[PDB]
Amino acid sequence: GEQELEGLTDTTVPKRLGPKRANNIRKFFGLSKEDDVRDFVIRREVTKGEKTYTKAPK
RNA sequence: AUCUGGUUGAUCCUGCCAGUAGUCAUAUGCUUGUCUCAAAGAUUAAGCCAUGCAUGUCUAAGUAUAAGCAAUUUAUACAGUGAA
Repeated sequence: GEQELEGLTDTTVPKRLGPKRANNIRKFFGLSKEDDVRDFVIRREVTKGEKTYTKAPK
């Protein structure tokens, strides 16, 4: 409507997982046919102590 | 491959009732030191049941971004192990 809601209209929770199938990635970026996809994959970083690692899907 | 006691004052018979041994055949009574081997809720009620267990499973080789761990390092797709 017109007014705002304190917990329901203000925040934005981000999604948990990007795409995995190769054609299903090119849909998400709108890339063309002749483009390599394996340089266009979302990566997630995680660190315990001082070890910055990288999770990335197969 | 065997027989003995009992009918009459006495004797020969027909005849059955005691006796006598066996049982991987069950209980029961009094006793009971050793080695080996061992059945065991069938009979009566295929009656009733407290609690716990008895069916789950992975290799180099179907699916891992665990906000798992190991970090260890050639590896920017992923590659070690590995819950759900």
